[PDB]
Amino acid sequence: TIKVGILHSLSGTMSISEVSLKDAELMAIEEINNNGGVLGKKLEPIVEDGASDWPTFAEKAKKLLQKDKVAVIFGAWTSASRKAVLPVVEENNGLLFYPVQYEGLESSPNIFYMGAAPNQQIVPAVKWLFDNGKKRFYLLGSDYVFPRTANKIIKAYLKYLGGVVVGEEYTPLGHTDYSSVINKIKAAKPDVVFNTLNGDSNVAFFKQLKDAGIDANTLPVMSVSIAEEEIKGIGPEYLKGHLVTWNYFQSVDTPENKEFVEKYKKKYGEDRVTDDPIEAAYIGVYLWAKAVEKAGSTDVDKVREAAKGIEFNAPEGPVKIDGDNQHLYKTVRIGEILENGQIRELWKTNKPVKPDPYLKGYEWAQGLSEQGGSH
Amino acid sequence: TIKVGILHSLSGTMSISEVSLKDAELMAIEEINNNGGVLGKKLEPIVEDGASDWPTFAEKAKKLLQKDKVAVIFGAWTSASRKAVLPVVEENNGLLFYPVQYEGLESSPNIFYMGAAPNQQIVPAVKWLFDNGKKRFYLLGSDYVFPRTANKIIKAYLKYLGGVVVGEEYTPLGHTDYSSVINKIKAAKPDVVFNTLNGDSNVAFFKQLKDAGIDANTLPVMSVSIAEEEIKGIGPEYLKGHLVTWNYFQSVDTPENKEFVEKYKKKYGEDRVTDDPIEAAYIGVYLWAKAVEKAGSTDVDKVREAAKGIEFNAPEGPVKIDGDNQHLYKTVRIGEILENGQIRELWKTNKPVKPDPYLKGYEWAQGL
Ligand SMILES: [Br-]
Repeated sequence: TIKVGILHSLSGTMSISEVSLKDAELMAIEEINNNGGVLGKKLEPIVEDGASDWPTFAEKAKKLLQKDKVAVIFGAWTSASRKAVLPVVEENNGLLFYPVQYEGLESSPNIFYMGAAPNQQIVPAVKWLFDNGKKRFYLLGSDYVFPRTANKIIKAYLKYLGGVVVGEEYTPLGHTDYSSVINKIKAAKPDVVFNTLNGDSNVAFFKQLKDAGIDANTLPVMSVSIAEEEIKGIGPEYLKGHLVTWNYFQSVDTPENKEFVEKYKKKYGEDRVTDDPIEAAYIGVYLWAKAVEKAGSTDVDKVREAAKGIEFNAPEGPVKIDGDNQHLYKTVRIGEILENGQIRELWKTNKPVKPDPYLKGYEWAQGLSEQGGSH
Repeated sequence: TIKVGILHSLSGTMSISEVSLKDAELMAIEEINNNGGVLGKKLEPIVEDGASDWPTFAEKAKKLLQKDKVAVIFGAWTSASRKAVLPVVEENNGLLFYPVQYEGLESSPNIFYMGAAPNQQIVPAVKWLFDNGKKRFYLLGSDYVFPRTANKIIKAYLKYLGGVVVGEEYTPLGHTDYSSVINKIKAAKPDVVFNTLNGDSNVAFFKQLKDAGIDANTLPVMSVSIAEEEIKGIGPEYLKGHLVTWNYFQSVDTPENKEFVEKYKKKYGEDRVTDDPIEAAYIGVYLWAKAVEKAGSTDVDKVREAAKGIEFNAPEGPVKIDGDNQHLYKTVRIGEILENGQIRELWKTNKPVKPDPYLKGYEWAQGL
């Protein structure tokens, strides 16, 4: 067999988000094994709990690479967990397939990024909001590197467009008391809240937000780290009318997505939903396996070379590994949450967008990463 | 902190059943930590994947006890996984809290059994079926020790009652092709199927059973290893009208269960269900913590002594650790599956039943 690692938060504040990623990866593995496996071998998943603990993510990655001798690790969600795994896969010349939207400003040669780069999510989210009258942003997120960097990007883009930030607050991951933040929002009276909270902190915020008398008609919240899965956990009654930006919705009308959702529901239950992180985790297993097949080997250097330019008929639409940076070409979509927790798409790119993690195509994003070179 | 082990199948054919037990144990741990913890320390869970693989369960139990140095392990489902963990906890003098119904005929001093003993599930299931006109049983289960031992018990009891078995078939865990079994069932024309399939084999069987044109009125299926969680995974449209026997349903009307179901849905989502193994997993964390608090130590020998007789107002009703065998006194309930996957209770005992894993109160069970 060919052993593959699965490294996700199965416990802790992030487990609301990451458990269904392990499910999506195992489904793709089961599908590939039933079709004859890879290089004549079956895939054997080694599942490890990251426990929403970034030191634990690092030690588990070291064990999977050095002890279990996996060929690849599928996992991580928070950029804190990814950046904890980054030195491990780089030092061991391992591979991490990372399925979660994030802040960009990174391009490890040992990470394949299946989630949105900022030009494929956060940046067009701001532009669409601005173009639709939202000028005064209130920034709320969790206190770690992704929301801090995301809000750094958002402020620079808002300065370019002509908008302002009238509030900025951070809470530790797993925080549950949002009355103080909500009271500040009530006083500031912003046009929109841009929400970068991650994990089950979102359960507490959106419940306390509605209980405080605020609904989506009075103050829309645009979220980038929750989707259909978390919406079902929080409760669609607390999210109806609020906004998300992703590359994929369960409601996407493609033949590929129709098959994907039925298969996911057939395996895990008719009540189960799919969303963008779930799609990216499923995509990531298929793309890695396709690179191994093309390379004729699980050797990381050979897999890295073969993965350049590989395409996939993904549920969201056509995707492709960008050889420049090991990110994915993805379609951008913005939608509003429906009463049943599904997304009604309001806007999208007419084609997949090339990933641009360092925002090289955005003239206003010059000194954001502070890193030298051509990136 | 006090490290505790969680050892369940988070991958493989058993994960349909066991992942929610990890959710239940983690919720109880969080509740206990928010009430000041245990002996002044918070509980730190170490979650390990058993991978529906009994050799993996044994190795993970060894790591949890020897390297992580946990004070207890909550986990296992299949009697194959429990019996692979059994020698590890005995050799290391560890403790396993095991929350799943099983065949009995076992009483490890290093295992606390929160799921039903056979006198608390399988045995009354047969008697109620027999007393309601089912005389010709067709037995179908997964090919390992629990369904084989359970069917041995069922055959002994049916011979005592005056019933007969007109069929008995086993499929390996994870089996998905039930056309042959269903064809044999169609030819045997049994009164009832007694289902001991475990894991996502149940998904394929019940779907193919309905698509073969067999409804619950024409042929009721009594199951002992699936409940509300698996019913939602399979789809209630295939289970509507079929039967189960447990000690708990989500629909149980007690004040404690109203609180339990509300808290479970509040943490994990309003669509999530509870069932008997989920309750037992939640029960086991609280009962272990109470034994530690009473003993004033996590030392296994002291915890074992303090646990004798400890009560708990469980969502299902009053329970208690039987000092004779470290099993739980539990109420017996039989119910039918509704259109929404919930259970309508048809019958129950008026009081919790003392656990009797060796069936010493049944003279027909002498030679097992
Ligand atoms: Br899990």
